Amino acid sequence: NATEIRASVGKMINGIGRFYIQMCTELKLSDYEGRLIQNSLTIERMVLSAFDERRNRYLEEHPSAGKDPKKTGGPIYKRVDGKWMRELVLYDKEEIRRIWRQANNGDDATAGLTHMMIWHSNLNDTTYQRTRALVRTGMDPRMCSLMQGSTLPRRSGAAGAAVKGVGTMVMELIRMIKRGINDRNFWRGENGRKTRSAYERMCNILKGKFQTAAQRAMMDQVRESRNPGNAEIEDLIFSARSALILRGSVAHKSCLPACVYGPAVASGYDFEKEGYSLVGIDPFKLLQNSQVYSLIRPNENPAHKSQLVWMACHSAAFEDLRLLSFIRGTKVSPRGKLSTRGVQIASNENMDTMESSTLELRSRYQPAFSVQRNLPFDKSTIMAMRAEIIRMMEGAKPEEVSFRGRGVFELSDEKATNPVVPSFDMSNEGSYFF
Amino acid sequence: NMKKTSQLKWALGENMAPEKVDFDNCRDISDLKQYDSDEPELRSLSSWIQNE
Amino acid sequence: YMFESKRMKLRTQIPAEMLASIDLKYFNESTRKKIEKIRPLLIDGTASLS
RNA sequence: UUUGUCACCCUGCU
RNA sequence: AGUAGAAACAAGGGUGUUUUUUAU
Repeated sequence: NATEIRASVGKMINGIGRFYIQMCTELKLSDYEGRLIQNSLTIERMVLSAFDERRNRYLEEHPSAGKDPKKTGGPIYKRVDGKWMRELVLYDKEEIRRIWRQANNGDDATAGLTHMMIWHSNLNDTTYQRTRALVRTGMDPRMCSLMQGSTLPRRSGAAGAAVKGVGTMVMELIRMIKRGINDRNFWRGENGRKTRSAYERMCNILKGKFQTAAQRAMMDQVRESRNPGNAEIEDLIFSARSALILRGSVAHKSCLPACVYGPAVASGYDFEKEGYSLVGIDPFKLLQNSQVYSLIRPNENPAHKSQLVWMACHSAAFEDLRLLSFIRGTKVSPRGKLSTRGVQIASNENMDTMESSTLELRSRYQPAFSVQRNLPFDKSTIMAMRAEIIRMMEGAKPEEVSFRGRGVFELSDEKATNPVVPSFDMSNEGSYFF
Repeated sequence: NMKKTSQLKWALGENMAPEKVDFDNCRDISDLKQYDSDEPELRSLSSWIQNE
Repeated sequence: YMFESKRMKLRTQIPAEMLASIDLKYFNESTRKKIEKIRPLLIDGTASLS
């Protein structure tokens, strides 16, 4: 079972790599581009727009502004002789249909679709701060490191449960019901079937997410509620503070983009023979031994842009620096402390001043030797199963995020023999979002 | 003003009137028929009405 | 008249103009035996009453 | 579920 | 559920706004 699953994963890896390869060859790119993150992301985008039914529908409707219908493309970069040049073409979609095809033995591959799109999604996570979103919903600020799957597509039957952090689900549910207030037909409609279906799966999976016998029943109650409303809302938000105190079973893992699948293939390796472990050492190794190009504007340290790339390409979810900077040879500096504006480039600003650089994608590495960490002693703000959750809050060990995934030991320690006792420098902050 | 909780809407009958849609759409559905217009259920006398 | 579906919670209104063409699988016995006796008089919504 | 993130009015015999 | 009894109520109408964007 698990063996076959790993085999299929490796096969999808191989497929994504081929795909990148073919795309490159056709566009008429060269080695550099094979390791050009920007163009890689452009291609990924393109393919994603491509495999979407709702997308197809809307477009066929009235595409209007934008590239021509049935085809599309992205800002694709290329130095001329001296400076880089940013173009844009609406690649025909049949081409894309056939490229995925050959790349995947004629077998559709949404599994890796989601793998890589998760990738770009968490990357955007390392880069942006959706503070407003929160209150925009009314949730009120929750300084948290979860909600990794907050900005991802709809279809992750499994990946969503894997990465969508309690916060994501809570926020979704808030809007869900919320629209079930602003709107009345959500239930006052034949659509009711689909609607309840959704509410229900969510309930179940989110309640299961955390691990507090107490709230679990509360969530059961919230679900059994029909015609949901505000009370449900207050319930959920507290419980989410309570989650701030309780681990979301949802566990983030690790990502690899086509750019990287691409030379992994163009270089020489058997992916279908050995599936790359998104929670093991294989991807780590491939990356450490992989070249990469990131275009960078002035006033942006290459050590800081590489750090930003690191978290996003390690599924950090704004993880704790107490190990993040360990796990990697160098010191990981806080978000507000880095000179960078993300990875994506806008169209509004100068392009001549684009220094390309090579991305530093490498890493040096409760009875258990690892010591889970919580820093929540703001009972005051917590105050700001009533007594059950209260007491459980009073004197207990909480946790923002548990990166039990990604066994990262000593990179020479390939299957976790010598857990090197961790040395955390308590001087620096623990949360990426501080 | 009482907060609105589950049991209170249940008892007070909130969100329970059927939706108003046209005949052009739900014309091919089953169990679609008139409102009931039957005689009420028959009953016989008791003893408490005189005592009251 | 007003029709209701108990299984999907739908209520709808039909006007008196459809009482010469509508399918008769929607009414109880009294309404059926009234419609099928008034039907030889319906002219554009009205009904001949001499 | 949805291409959505949130708002806005009106009416109580028409 | 309940009102209610030969058919209904458990509210009914319009107005919005929309190709990936770096952060608090």
